[PDB]
Amino acid sequence: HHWGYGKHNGPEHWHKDFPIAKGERQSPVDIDTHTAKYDPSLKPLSVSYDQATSLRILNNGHAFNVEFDDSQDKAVLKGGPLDGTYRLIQFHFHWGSLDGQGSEHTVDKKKYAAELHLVHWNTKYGDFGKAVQQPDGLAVLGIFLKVGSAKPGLQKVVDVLDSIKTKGKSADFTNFDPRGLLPESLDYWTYPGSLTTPPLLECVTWIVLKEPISVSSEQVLKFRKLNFNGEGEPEELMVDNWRPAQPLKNRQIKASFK
Ligand SMILES: [Zn+2]
Repeated sequence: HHWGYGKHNGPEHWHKDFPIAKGERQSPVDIDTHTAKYDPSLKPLSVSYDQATSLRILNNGHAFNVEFDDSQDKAVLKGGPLDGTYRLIQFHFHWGSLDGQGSEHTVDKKKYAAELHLVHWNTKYGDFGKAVQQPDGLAVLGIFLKVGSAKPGLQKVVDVLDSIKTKGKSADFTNFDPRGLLPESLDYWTYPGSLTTPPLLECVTWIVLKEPISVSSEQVLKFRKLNFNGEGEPEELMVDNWRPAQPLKNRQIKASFK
């Protein structure tokens, strides 16, 4: 009876195994754009993905992760609210059963069809495993998806999903360029928070881009053909794998722009 997104194992249950679920710095949150203070001391965000090397894509039973070879200094996030340099290890998405929901963060209560999370670890902690033991171990770039025009650079991901339909399936996934998932502007909001899945550790500097990317209805429909279950188990579509907004608890949200 492991955690999931269903009625009996979903977000409202997670606190029993992971009491930090009711902690002081839980994610996601609703971003009240009217209360985010423009911090003119925030430096330009630097997203440097030109040497990124993807390895594999995996259905982990909750989402699918595109994992990177992070053994060298190759795909780094720095600047903005961050001290030091953070290295890309994986990205994944959260999405809905319908276009009207799916994002974890919300913007003045608005939900997007999906949300991309590019997960980076603070290089001063040596690797991901030790970084998640630190309150500033991770920096996650969050990007909203809306349904409209297709995102051409997403199509390579969409096309491999049929090979990882069920929990535990993985495939080789090399030479994927995550620059093709980024919107024009790097305007963002930033706040301190957590992983949005168990173990819900409070190690994340969140950097949520204001500008969504557009994906096609057909692209997100293919996400919704994935399965939460393993092969040879009853089929449960992987949809609505998002945690809802959590209490802000007097954290503050900063803005990179006016
Ligand atoms: Zn996520």
